[PDB]
Amino acid sequence: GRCTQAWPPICFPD
Repeated sequence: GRCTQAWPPICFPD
């Protein structure tokens, strides 16, 4: 679910 607003494009599985 969690994710990064800025780069790099890092998105978590949650």
